[PDB]
Amino acid sequence: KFNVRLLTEIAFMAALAFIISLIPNTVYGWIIVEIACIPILLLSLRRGLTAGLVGGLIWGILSMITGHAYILSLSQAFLEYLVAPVSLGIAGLFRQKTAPLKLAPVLLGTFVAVLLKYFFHFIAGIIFWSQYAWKGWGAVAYSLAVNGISGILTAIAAFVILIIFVKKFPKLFIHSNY
Ligand SMILES: CCCCCCCCCO[C@@H]1O[C@H](CO)[C@@H](O)[C@H](O)[C@H]1O
Ligand SMILES: Cc1ncc(C[n+]2cccc(CCO)c2C)c(N)n1
Repeated sequence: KFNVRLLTEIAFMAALAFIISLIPNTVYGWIIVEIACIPILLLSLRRGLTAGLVGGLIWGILSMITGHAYILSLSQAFLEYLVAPVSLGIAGLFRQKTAPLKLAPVLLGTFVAVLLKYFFHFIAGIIFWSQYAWKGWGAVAYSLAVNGISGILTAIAAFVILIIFVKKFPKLFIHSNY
């Protein structure tokens, strides 16, 4: 967990997440597949909770200071661009330090982290985005559909990519000095 290498990986994955976040990802309206979560999920899985949290923090800051965040208020910004991307760090609780690498924990951490992130967007949807609720939908129903569907699709893409990495590059997930 040597500091320079550790800090470098953190910076690298936050930057990567930011850069991937520049790829168009809209399916319909605010229904998206947030492939940009993946670098942070990988960072968390490999390096653990704290690193993941910090990587998420950095990515969220980047989103906002480069003008790519959609901000409606300070509270909403804090929730959706600090709390939400930080919360991806929870994948770090499912880190595996010892080989052989198992698939299940990678999927569990991913599922839990994407769920938690989209849980905060869901809340945010109720509070701040209800004006956009499709005709005839109430605020909770709209937010669940929107953020529920985005969360699932996002978990799908994370699953696909991370499953390829587990089969191809299992070592991405296991940190070692040496
Ligand atoms: C106005 C506040 C901005 C300054 C406070 C710290 C900025 C957060 C990012 O820090 C570093 O910045 C590099 C370029 O910004 C990133 O590429 C790198 O990943 C990151 O580690
Ligand atoms: C109903 C609804 N619409 C929009 C948003 C905003 N939102 C949703 C998902 C992810 C993100 C972060 C950038 O990908 C944002 C800002 C919402 N929460 N709910």
